[PDB]
Amino acid sequence: VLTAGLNSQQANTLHAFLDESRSAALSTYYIRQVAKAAAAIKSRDDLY
Amino acid sequence: EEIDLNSGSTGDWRKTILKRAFNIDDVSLFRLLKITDHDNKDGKIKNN
Repeated sequence: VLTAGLNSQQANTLHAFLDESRSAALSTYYIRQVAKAAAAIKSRDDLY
Repeated sequence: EEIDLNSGSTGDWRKTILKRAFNIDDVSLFRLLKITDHDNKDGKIKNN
């Protein structure tokens, strides 16, 4: 109900900011819980 | 599916999309309904 009050400019600022904030959490959850132990994935640059 | 369009109903996700597609709040969405349908007793409409 707050996203529905945005215009076209502030929505594209919102959805671009959420994708940058999801990726900091989806990557760090991948390394700790999802990534295999054989591939020594330690940081997000090792995830790239 | 019913969509509750009263001025003071925190409805489902379908009312939110009507606010995002039309760029209005709950209050102007109830008045948009009365411009459209004077014969509507409640706020609920069909999803036609």
